[PDB]
Parts: sequence; structure tokens; C-alpha cells
Amino acid sequence: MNTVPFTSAPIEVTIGIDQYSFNVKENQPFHGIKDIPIGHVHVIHFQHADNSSMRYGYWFDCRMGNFYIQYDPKDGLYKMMEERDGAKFENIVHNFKERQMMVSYPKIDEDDTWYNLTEFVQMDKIRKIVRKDENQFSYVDSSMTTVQENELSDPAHSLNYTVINFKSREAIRPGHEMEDFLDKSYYLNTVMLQGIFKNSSNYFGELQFAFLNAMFFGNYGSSLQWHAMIELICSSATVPKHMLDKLDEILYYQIKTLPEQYSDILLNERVWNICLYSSFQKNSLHNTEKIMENKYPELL
Amino acid sequence: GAMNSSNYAELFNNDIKLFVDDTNVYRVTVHKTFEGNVATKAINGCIFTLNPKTGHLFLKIIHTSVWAGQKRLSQLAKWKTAEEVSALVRSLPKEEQPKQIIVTRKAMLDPLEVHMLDFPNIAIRPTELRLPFSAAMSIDKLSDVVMKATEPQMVLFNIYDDWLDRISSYTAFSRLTLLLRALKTNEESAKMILLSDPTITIKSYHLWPSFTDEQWITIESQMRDLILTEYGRKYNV
Ligand SMILES: Cn1cccc1CC(=O)O
Repeated sequence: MNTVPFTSAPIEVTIGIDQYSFNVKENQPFHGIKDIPIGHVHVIHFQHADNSSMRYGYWFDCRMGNFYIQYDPKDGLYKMMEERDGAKFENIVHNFKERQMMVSYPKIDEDDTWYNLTEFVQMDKIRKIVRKDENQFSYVDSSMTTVQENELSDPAHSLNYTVINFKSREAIRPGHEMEDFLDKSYYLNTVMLQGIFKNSSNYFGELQFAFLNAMFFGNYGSSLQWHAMIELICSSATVPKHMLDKLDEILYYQIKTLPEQYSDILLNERVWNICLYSSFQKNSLHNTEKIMENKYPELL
Repeated sequence: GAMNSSNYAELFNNDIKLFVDDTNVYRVTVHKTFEGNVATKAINGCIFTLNPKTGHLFLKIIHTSVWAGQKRLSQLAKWKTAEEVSALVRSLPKEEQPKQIIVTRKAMLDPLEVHMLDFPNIAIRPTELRLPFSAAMSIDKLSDVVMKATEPQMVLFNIYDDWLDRISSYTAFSRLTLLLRALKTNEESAKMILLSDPTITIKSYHLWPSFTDEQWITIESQMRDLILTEYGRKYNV
């Protein structure tokens, strides 16, 4: 089990760690998060108490280095940093644990939620979507736009998700316009899976990362990406059976985890009604259709 | 975006544009089968593609063989129309290609947008005007060439005959839409109005009779009356 120590907590903030969150008061003796499960990516995220504007946070994998959080009073935010001196880091953590100044990552043993939300999410792929190669961790916030959003403005601060556009020459073969526009299997299977993503695991990893940025940061472009990647599968007549079964599981846990009170802004009525009730895959997402109908029947 | 009465004069400016109407592409007669079920029989149709400034009409005749063995024909018809407009644009010299294509039915937007991805600078637009282009098949010479076709064929017409020698394209379009609205509301009577007088004929190279300016004012008034009359017969006014 790994640890992310905090130098201090000088401003009052709600701190998220994966799907958990807790409040820290201004100058409260908080020195970090311990017992973080090894084997998964994680996200530590922040919403300041005095300006809920800009949720922001950091994706990281404790296997890739020793990371800590330190407030920067000039830029006004909690920053993730890497400590390269291993013995310094171990000594800092052991002191903070001995004085019990750390919250414990509060995982229930029965509970596979985080695994189920991040099954295909890899840090190496996160770092290609979020380009800042001098750090092993990746910063994301509420306002960051995607490469596609910037086409329709700082490129260094963008989310480089895979561009999906159903009315694009990439999506539509010369002579097969009706077949391709009404049945996106070509675009899904040849262009995206074989061509760009290489396999369904990488595709699902980007879909899962998009959802998580939408949910944790209210990142609108991430929400657009999540829905586009769902719609692309549901609008394809020919999808490998293992992909459909896995997609149903992925979406099920995403809908299960979504705050009930954010459904209005995080869920696109058109996409979900098309996907569950009109599309080629309308009968293939049994788990997702059942939780959607029992939890958000208003949307449908 | 959409085309309506606020920007109506745009139709007659010097940016090449075409109206596309797909309402006569897929045409059927419905009938009873020997077993007492219902079946359809397709008949020849046409795409109505019109330059409102010049009167040039590109009439692509849709022969019934294009439907043979195909499913979901009403959905196929939008894509066939979209494919046909796209090969029409590609066949035109660059300086004759339209800058805008206005579809009379919103269901044509995506099929045409998809066919015209190669032409990102050609705007594909809907309209809020209710244009009477479905009545094109009430023009005898257009109906005749469609029903006689034994194969796919493009036939070019000027739907304004020689009117632009004497009137502007705004006025010519207004005359056309009034004629077509009348033919659509009461074909028998509209055609009676247009041919009542045997001494006014249709030139071999024209679609409509050779009315003098004064006779056109009379004809136009009789067409408005017909439309008002039918409106009264319809609503009991
Ligand atoms: C070529 N065509 C015309 C109508 C429908 C089609 C098939 C397609 O475009 O994939």
C-alpha cells in the first residue's frame, strides 16, 4: 500500500481520492492519504472551499514514483510533485503515519468499484492524452478543452482524445455513404479498432478515462468523448461479442457510480435513448438498460 | 443556416445555388393483391434540382429499375437523390458548381451532407419556405419525359421559358411558385386556366404558354382566385 503525503493544507478544500472525498479545513493538520491500493491508476482531486470554480486534480500510479502534494501560494493550487530522494520520502511518510496525520484510503474489501471503473485505464495512455512529458502524473481540470473542441485554444493544455466525427471522410468510405452512415461498423472496426486503438482494451481505456474526467471535473469535452465512443459501438451492426458484453459491464458500473444529482448534466438523453432503444445494440446491453431504467427513468 | 422569408432575396443574388426537391423520387401506386393483401408498384420518378436565378432545371429521371431488390425504399430514395446531386455537382465545371444547396425537406440534410463531404465549402441548407415543387409532375412535358423513360436519364429544362427576357428572377420565381401552388391545390382547374384559350399555345421549346405581359397578369389573378376558392372550399369560408 502506497502513500501520497501533503506538505500542509493551507486553504480549506474538499479533497477527492478516486470515488471518495473528504473536507479539510484551513490550516488543519492534514498530511496526506495512506493505504492507497497498488495496481490501479488513481486520481487525487480538489475543489477549493472559497472558489468551487475549477475542480482540478492529478492522475498517477504509485508504482511509477513517489508523489506528494504541496500547496503553491503563487499559482493558488495544490500541486503534485515527485520526490526523487527515496530515503527522504520514506522518512517523511513514516513520521506522518506515526503521528496519524493521514486519512486512510477507505476501501471496503467486497468493493470492486474502482477496479471496475479503471479496468482498461493505463497511465501510459493517460500521458498521451494529457501531454506534459516532464511529469509522471497528469493534471486535468474542469476547463480544459479537447483537440476536437479546439477545431470547432492553447494546444499545450488540451485533452488529446481520439477525434470521432460521424460526418467526416474518415468515417465514410467513397461509394458506401449510406451503408457507413447508417451502420458505423467500418468506422469502429477498421478505422478505430484496427487502425488507431489497435485493440478494444485501449478503446475501453479511453472511454473509461473520458467518463472519469467528466464525472470528477465536470469536464464537458470529456463527456462528449464518452458519449461518442458509446454511440460509435451502439451504432455498429457488427461488434465482437466480447466487446458488447464488456461494454455492458463498463457502462453498468459507470451509471451505478454517477451521483444521482448530476445525472441531468452528465447524461445525454439523445445518445442513451438511441443506444438503448433504437440502435443495433438496443438488445445487447442488458445490465446497463436495467440500471438506467430503474435509476434514471426520467431521462428515458 | 435555414432559408426563410427574412433572407428571401438571397435566392436571386449572384452566388450559384440550387434547390433540391426529393418528393417525386420514389413514387408508387398502392393496390390489392389477388389474396386481398396490399402491395405497391413503383413508377418512374424524378429529382427536381433548380437554379432559382437562371431557371435551369436539372431533372434526373429515376427509373423503377433502381429500386429492384432494394429494401426500405423511402430511406434509400434520400441517399439515391443525395448520390445523384453529388454526381451532378462533380460533373459541372468548378465555376458552375453551387455555393449552396437548399433542400426542401429536412430529411435530405444528412444524406446530402454525407455525399458532399468532398465539398466542404458548399453549404447544405434547409428552408422554412413551403415550396410547391412536388407539383412539378403536373407540368405536362415534365411528366411525359419521366413516364416514357426506359432507363435513368438527365433532362435539362429552363422552367422559366423566356420570361427572364422581360422580368426579373425574383418575379419569375414568384410566378413559378404561384403556378405550382395552384396546380398542387386544384390541378384540373389550374390546367383549365392555363389552356382555356386555344389561341395561346406552348412553343415546342417551352413548358408554359406564350402569354403576353397583360395575359400573364390575368392568368396570375385567376391562379390567386383558384387558390383562394379552394381555400374556401377546404375550410368552408
Ligand atoms: C450507392 N447508393 C445509393 C443509394 C444507397 C447506396 C449505397 C451506399 O451509398 O452505400
